[PDB]
Amino acid sequence: SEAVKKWVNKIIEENIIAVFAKTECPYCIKAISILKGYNLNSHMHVENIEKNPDMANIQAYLKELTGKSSVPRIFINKDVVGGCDDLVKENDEGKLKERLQKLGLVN
Repeated sequence: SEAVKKWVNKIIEENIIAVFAKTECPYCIKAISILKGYNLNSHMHVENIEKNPDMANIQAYLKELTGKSSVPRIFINKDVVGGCDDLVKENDEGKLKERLQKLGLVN
């Protein structure tokens, strides 16, 4: 499906911080909260891909893009961050703040 791929791409392209999530997903909630803590709300989009008729197609495309089909799946300026554990590693080791600084998102 070119349609599914185009839709996912539009989400990743239009929004500097793009998070694909699902309903009642503790690590999605954790990842999103960490990102919102950097006041990134204005440049964040969260898509619940479980509430979508094409969830499997979306997860498969996310796996083609990132290596995993699980949510959360996180992109920053089209770069793959990965899941919540990846985000926590980057955050703890200073990499996340580095990304955000290069994007003018944090001073």
